[PDB]
Amino acid sequence: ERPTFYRQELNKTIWEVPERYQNLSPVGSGAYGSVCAAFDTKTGLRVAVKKLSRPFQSIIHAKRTYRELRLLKHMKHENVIGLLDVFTPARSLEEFNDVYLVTHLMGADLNNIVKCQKLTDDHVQFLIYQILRGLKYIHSADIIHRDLKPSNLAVNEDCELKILDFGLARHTDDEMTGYVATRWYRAPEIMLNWMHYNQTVDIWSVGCIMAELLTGRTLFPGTDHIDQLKLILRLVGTPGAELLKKISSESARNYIQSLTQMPKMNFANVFIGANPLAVDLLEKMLVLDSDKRITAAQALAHAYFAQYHDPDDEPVADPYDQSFESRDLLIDEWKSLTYDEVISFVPPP
Ligand SMILES: Cc1nnc(-c2ccc(C)c(-c3ccc(C(=O)Nc4cccc(C#N)c4)cc3)c2)o1
Repeated sequence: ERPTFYRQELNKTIWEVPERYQNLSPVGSGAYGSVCAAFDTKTGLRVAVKKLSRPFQSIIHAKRTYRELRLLKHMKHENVIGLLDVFTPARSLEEFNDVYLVTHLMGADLNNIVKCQKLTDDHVQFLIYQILRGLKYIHSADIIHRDLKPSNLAVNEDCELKILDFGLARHTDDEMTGYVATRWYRAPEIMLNWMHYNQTVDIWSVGCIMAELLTGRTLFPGTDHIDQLKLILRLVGTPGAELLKKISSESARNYIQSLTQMPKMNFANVFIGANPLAVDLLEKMLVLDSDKRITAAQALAHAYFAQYHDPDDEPVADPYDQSFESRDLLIDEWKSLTYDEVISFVPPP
């Protein structure tokens, strides 16, 4: 049953959405798509509506649109962005050219929180608990966020948290250059392309975020990739032979070996006054060798979270088939796959 759609121009972009969505108001714009806040009269929810930008413009864009839609349709967890609705005004595959994604409206991110509020140790426990709870879920489906930073973590007035803006495409080189938050939370192996990276890249970002919640300050605010690596090695120590061997990039390996060796610092002397259990956890997250970092499931059982940990309420995700990542398809094939996923969507309760 096709709802009735209505048309409006919001910032020289035409929005064609079902009647249920009212009071559309531009809230953001990028190469990803334009975003509007709206009121969903059907559910009574304040929602964010994203209009994808030229979703089927190239093979790469079509595959990306399919990827984003597949990912959002899968994620069903309190601490992870989920999909309330997806629609298109198209009546057939032949006229299908726009995809609109509907989610909860977020308002505030953790960037806003860290800047404008005093976070007690109890707040840090709760906020980091939820991130790890969501990441246990995401990682259980072999999904890596890759881009966790405070601006990608929405927090409501009750300090309730959702993970959003999954890394879906390489940032440009320019975007990662210089004194920029876009790089400060990245694991060094991914920042410098040391090796085939894994899901603990996300645990590294959690360590950086947790530290910032505790001190109110960026942990590794490098002025460039190399300055940042130096900030990192100063804290955690220069790599040993065992990690060196795992750096498959001969060039990177040769560079790190040029550095004066440095021991890991005392974290109690960096995080002065912090809960000793918070310090212990940071030590387990901020490990250079990604093989040896604590995982999300392991971290949830750490004594730091004794107050919030409930092993019966830390769910894993349904299996997630990402074999499409391996296919080279034509635009029209990606578009048809995307169409199927739009028309098969079932809203949550
Ligand atoms: C991959 C992937 N990971 N997340 C997505 C995704 C998809 C759709 C939406 C709508 C969103 C999304 C959800 C919420 C918001 C949001 O509430 N933005 C915002 C920003 C600033 C102010 C206001 C307000 N009022 C609202 C923006 C975007 C994210 O895709």
